[PDB]
Amino acid sequence: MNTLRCLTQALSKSGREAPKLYQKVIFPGLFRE
Amino acid sequence: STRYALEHLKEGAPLKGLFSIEGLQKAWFDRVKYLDAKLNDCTNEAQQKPLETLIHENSKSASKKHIVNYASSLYNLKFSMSSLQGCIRTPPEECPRLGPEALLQTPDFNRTISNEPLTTGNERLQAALISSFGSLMEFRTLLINSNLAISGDGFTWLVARRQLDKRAMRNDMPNRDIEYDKLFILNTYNAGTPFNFSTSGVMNELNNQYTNMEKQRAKEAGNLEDSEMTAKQAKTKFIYETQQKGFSGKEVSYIPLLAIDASPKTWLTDYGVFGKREYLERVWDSIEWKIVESRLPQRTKIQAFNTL
Amino acid sequence: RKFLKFSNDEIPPLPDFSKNPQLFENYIGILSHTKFNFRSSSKLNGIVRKMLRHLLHPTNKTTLPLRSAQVYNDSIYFFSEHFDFASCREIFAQMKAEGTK
Amino acid sequence: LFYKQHPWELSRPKILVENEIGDENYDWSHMLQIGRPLDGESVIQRTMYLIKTKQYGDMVEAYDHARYEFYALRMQEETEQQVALEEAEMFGSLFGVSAIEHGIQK
Amino acid sequence: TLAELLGRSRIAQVANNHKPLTYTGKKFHPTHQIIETKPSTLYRQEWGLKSAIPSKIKSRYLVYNDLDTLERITTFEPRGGTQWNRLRFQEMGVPIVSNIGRQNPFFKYISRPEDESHAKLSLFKEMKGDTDISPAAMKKRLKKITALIRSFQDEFKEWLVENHPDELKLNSNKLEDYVVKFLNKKLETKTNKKFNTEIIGTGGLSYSLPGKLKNSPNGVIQRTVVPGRILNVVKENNDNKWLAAIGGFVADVVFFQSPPSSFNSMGDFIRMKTFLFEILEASMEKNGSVSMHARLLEPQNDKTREFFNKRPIYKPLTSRRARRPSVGNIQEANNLLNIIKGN
Amino acid sequence: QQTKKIDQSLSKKLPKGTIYDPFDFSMGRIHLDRKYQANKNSNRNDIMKSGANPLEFYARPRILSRYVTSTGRIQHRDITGLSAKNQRRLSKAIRRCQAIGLM
Amino acid sequence: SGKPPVYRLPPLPRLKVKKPIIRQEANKCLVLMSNLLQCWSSYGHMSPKCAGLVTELKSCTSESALGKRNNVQKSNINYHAARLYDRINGKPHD
Amino acid sequence: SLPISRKTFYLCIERLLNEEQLETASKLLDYGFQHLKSNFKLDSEAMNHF
Repeated sequence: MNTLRCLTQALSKSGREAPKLYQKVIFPGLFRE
Repeated sequence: STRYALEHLKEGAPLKGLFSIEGLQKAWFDRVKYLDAKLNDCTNEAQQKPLETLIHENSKSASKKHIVNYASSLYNLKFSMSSLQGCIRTPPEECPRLGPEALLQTPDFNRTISNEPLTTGNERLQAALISSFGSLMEFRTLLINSNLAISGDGFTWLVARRQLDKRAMRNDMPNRDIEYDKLFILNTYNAGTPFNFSTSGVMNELNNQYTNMEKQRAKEAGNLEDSEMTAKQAKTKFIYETQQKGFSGKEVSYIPLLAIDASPKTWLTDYGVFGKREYLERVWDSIEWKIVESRLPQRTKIQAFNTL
Repeated sequence: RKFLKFSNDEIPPLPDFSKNPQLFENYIGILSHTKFNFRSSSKLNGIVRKMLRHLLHPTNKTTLPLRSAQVYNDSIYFFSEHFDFASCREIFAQMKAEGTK
Repeated sequence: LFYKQHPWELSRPKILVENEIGDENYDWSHMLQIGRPLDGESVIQRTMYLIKTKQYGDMVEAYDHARYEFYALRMQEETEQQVALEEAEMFGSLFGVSAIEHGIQK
Repeated sequence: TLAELLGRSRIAQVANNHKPLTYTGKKFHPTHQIIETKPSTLYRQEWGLKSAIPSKIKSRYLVYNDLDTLERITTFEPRGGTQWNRLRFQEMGVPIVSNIGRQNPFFKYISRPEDESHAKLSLFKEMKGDTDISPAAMKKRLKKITALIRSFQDEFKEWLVENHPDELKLNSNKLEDYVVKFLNKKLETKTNKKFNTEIIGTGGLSYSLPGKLKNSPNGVIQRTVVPGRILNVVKENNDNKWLAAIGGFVADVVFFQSPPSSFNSMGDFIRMKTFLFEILEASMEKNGSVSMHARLLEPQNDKTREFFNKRPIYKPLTSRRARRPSVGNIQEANNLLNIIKGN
Repeated sequence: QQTKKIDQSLSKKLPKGTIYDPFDFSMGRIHLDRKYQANKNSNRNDIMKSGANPLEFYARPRILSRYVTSTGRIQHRDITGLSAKNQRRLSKAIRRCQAIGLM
Repeated sequence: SGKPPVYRLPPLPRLKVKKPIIRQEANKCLVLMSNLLQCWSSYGHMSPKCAGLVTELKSCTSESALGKRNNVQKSNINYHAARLYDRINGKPHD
Repeated sequence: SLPISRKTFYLCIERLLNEEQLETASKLLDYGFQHLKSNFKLDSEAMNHF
């Protein structure tokens, strides 16, 4: 029951710090020729 | 001179705090008269064509280079002198001449500002300037420093970068033609032209032709290519292209928005030699920002104000 | 990096690597996470395991350093997915042995 | 304080051999003085001129004013350097060696 | 008289310094003042210091700490190349952009009056100036501050009771906010303008404005290409970038979607060869370091179209359409609670 | 080609952002830094030289174990770098801990 | 204890290194002998694969076993110390 | 106050269907489909759960 309180206060004291990620679609058929 | 007159300036009159009667004469009217005389003396039968069109159509040819010389000088002087209107300060004829202490005198661009466009109401221009150079103090200091640094006859320009859209040069596209990306400051010397789209690659093409002809000489003499012949030339070509590789589509061009003259002929008459700084400061105070805000083209709405 | 969920066809042909090696990494990377429904060659008795092991076995004839860490990472991912702790252990061991950090 | 606010100013060489130290006539109303370079000593002397002639109060005000003049002068100098180089290269001056390639050679 | 002259002497202009001449740790900016001599004085072993530098020093530059020492020698080093690093940086001619930090230091502004940002933390920092020893140094500084604030006790009392007795009788946090504001202005009072040692601006590395263009006979320059070297054949572990030596500065180098086969050929000896780099940006860090980003230039002329390759630098965050809605659970949680109820 | 892999013993890994000079690449730099290899990380991170009383740690075998050898002997002051007072208090605390039995 | 203390010697009759150690160069001929014998141990006596190493040792010990001698190297620290001791010892003024 | 994810959503529906609220589960799936367009939702394992 205390897990919710503890994680909420951890969120309060910890910054979000959204990261940067790089992704795009890839298909196996690119190298069939 | 009729084809190159302007409302602000008149014959036998001084400008407000900037030029005397003699100063204005010897700076603008004598120059324009001489330029017109020599330009018409040279082979310019198509005089009815605009100066910009003449420059663009005729270039990249030493045989027809004096035409470009004179036309570019005339256009440069025209644009540089157009923005001037006058200032509050005392006329030079009554203002005392400066001496050697001018050099030791310390500039105040780091602590002061004047003649802001926002006062005249060009918030668009103000936003562009702030986003480009950070602050009006940055902008003013850069302009004055660059123009005072340039020694020989030349000009300093406020250019706007225009990124050519991917096309095969299809004209007549209204409401999307003049779209700029960012504002920059450039220097031109003698007859330099701040457009860059009829200028980029000249030395690269000269080098390509030179290496081709050297290859013909080698083949007809029965010679063999060397390590440098195959590597140094390739590296020079690669660096040339990469340096002049602004964008895939016709690279990037520059739209003029303002120009300031650094030729000694413009300011030595009424400011001596020590007074170049004072002449530049009065020029700054004597800019009518309405002209530049009118000349400022739209921003690149595509993808930028789209933000998608 | 984003990959495909699975395929319903035969293994793609192996391209040449002597002149153009950089496709080996991509090929193995996609294959490791590709699940084939046609030949069912991704299982313990399938051909995918032997196909990759015959290339990872001698480490090429002479061009041993042609490989990188991602190939081992993906191989361990594959063995993990197919529940081979022994296999993953051996890949980690030989990967560390080769000296790559 | 100045040299631990601007460490790279140490990288600008300074000559320590004197020359007629009794033949200096400096009016420190302006930092530019004939016969001496534009160093941190200029900032210091400007600051003490301001304090001595009582145009400012505590020392930090005078030091701030002097450093803000110093920045402008340095800006002018560097812009002049770059513009002169670009002029020479425009008009056909040729350079055998540049700093980067000298470093590459070493 | 004589002391007055000595104050202005050139020897006195060099700031006191005793930092190590031989130093192995990370170096981010110069640590000593370069002292040079003209050829005429070098021929006669005169540098301007107390002692005559020995003859075998054939260089016109040096650095030093002490004029004389108990060992009857001058602690100097026939060195000085940070001048060359600065000149090479000037050649590269990439102005330093003031990322995050606004209001370029070299310029005066009127924005400081707009000072409303958690001033209590800054004041706490300023009080804890003697950060060396917690039980002793910060303790005694805290005691000094405590004596000062005990002295200033009474004025705050009257000022608060006169201004906002409502906050007193409602016992609200506006009281502590007012304490912060009161002590803030008391710190704006005299004996508080203070001297700051923190690295302001480029630190003298370069005095450049962003926005001016470089003009070349082949047209206005669009990209700066300079030589460099590759230090590590493999990118930094856990990172997707390499390190390159460019004009005296180590720069973070990105790759054009493919490391050249020269890397695989040369292995750990890649430092031998020189490559071409394009400087994307140059920025600063609080420690005084200069962080510059570069991109390697491999000539693709007469090469393949780099097909069968992935995209390494590509944002998947091009979803401002998705950003338009809240997506903060503030209303989605309401909808989901309605679902829980059954709708 | 020739041998293609080398260890880290004699190849200087320049940190990012650090300014460098050509001499840094020479074999001399490696000798110089191995000669002047001083552990200033310990100087920064040592609790004892921070100012805290060593005797205050007598119930912290984990902290005290960082100032003893593998066998349990106490390093001399030339190694520990502590002041005379700090060294005496630290040894006093260690020997006590041994007596109580926590260490 | 900001930094390690500095220890001073008393007035000394002379500053002298008794036996100076020199960075002696390794000798490839003995290296060859060692590696050949190690190869024999590793892959059996008279290893066919290391016939090349046998030939290298043959060549390097055809003449005088040690090899060849160009110069014998020893340090000059004793000279430099004798020259600089009085200057650097920091004794009180006489 | 953290955004919903595809894995979080399959988690919650898997938890819900233990109690077998057919109509509520159908409404939840429909709402997840109509909203959260950017999120790569609507995975076949969600159907597999049903």
